[PDB]
Amino acid sequence: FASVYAWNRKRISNCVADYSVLYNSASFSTFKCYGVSPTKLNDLCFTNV
Amino acid sequence: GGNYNYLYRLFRKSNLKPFERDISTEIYQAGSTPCNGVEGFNCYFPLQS
Repeated sequence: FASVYAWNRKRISNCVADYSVLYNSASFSTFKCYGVSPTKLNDLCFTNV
Repeated sequence: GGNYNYLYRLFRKSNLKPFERDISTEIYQAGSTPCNGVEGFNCYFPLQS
């Protein structure tokens, strides 16, 4: 990964990815989101990410 | 008045019937797969002052 002052950005679109396959993974220190439901993300469509 | 004597009960997924009494002051935990993939985690105190 890049540095904190020069982080990289990429464009992602027209994808079909499941958020449940990563929520259940225990390799993350913590998974807390502001106003975004981890469970219902599987039934959400977004313009871009 | 009391600095931390007023609290609200943070909760979800169990929409309640209007005009009913809740006295079950229990810390929210699941002990199954939908809580950090293990038992005993995601045990956050629902009441926020």
